[PDB]
Amino acid sequence: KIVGGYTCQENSVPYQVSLNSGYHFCGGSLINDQWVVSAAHCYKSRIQVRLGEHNINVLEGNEQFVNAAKIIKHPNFDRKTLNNDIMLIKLSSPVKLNARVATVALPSSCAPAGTQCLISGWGPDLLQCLDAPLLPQADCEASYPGKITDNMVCVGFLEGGKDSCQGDAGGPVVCNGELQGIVSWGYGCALPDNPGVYTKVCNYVDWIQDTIAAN
Amino acid sequence: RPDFCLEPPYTGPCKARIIRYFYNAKAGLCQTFVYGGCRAKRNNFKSAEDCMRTCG
Ligand SMILES: [Ca+2]
Repeated sequence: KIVGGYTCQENSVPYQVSLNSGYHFCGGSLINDQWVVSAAHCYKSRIQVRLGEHNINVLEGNEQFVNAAKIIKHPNFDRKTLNNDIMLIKLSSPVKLNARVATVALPSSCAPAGTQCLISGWGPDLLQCLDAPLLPQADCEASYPGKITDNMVCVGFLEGGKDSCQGDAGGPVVCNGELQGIVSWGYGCALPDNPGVYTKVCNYVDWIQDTIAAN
Repeated sequence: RPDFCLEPPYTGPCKARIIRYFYNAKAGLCQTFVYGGCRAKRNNFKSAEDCMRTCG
């Protein structure tokens, strides 16, 4: 699970979703009543989206289960370097937004290093949360020599201890109410000098809006 | 038996949670492991039949 994290207060992360194809394999974010944003390495031909979840193993009553109608990965996704690790999912029908199911805002601009963010995901299986800062690009590049592109950002602590892990990919990194990152990759989890690397969403706002409008 | 069949399972850097199969030499059969979603090595199968056929 998210290491060094804490259990999120019940339904305190209403934009968080679970990607299911028989079992939970990735996370995602609801950016509007019919579209979800996640990571491209979370791609599967058939995906069921589960919203309003807290305990992923029990039917609590506020969950909405919707099948994905369209899965669109970034045209420039690279499965080896992981550059442009972003994917859009259109739901079968619009979901009902409430206190347990809501949307998150796309970034107004790129958040600066030092900005405190909230990472969430599942890895009872309850939603886990983590407070961590966006790290400076130079600290990111130094942790992963020659592997960081301008579309990636590092979030966490260079001393390890706190990090996102397997089961969290596609999940949100929200800073000041705006989605600024998507859980993507890293070397190990919570390993010192190897903080999680995330997709820099501010670099895709236009692609995201263009794609949604056209589909 | 191919050498990639003796290598330990490789989760990878990605953080997806995908269940795959790998040949466990120590045990003598194919078992499941959590695959991260990218950079899969060869001892990584989508099923036990393929794993057993290939490395068995
Ligand atoms: Ca539930």
